[PDB]
Amino acid sequence: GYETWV
Amino acid sequence: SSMEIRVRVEKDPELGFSISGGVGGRGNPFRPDDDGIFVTRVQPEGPASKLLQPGDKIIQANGYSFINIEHGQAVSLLKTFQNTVELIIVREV
Repeated sequence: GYETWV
Repeated sequence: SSMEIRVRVEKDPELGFSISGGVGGRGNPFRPDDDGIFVTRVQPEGPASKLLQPGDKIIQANGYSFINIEHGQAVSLLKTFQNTVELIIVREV
């Protein structure tokens, strides 16, 4: 993915 | 100009920020010619709100290098630590 929340 | 900064983010319940980039991550919104991992958004109420900002480049997390790391590997590592993540970031100061 481009942007991934952690 | 650029500095390596250490911050420690407490999970509450996660880190409260998003990342883009990595080897095979299709780039990032800041330094398109850089394969690195970049903080992209920060939750304003969250555990990273006083510590990280969009554009920060993560180069180490709990001792693990994030130089030349894949997007998915970077995500999985950050997610698998249970309690706290000590980050070394590069920031334009």
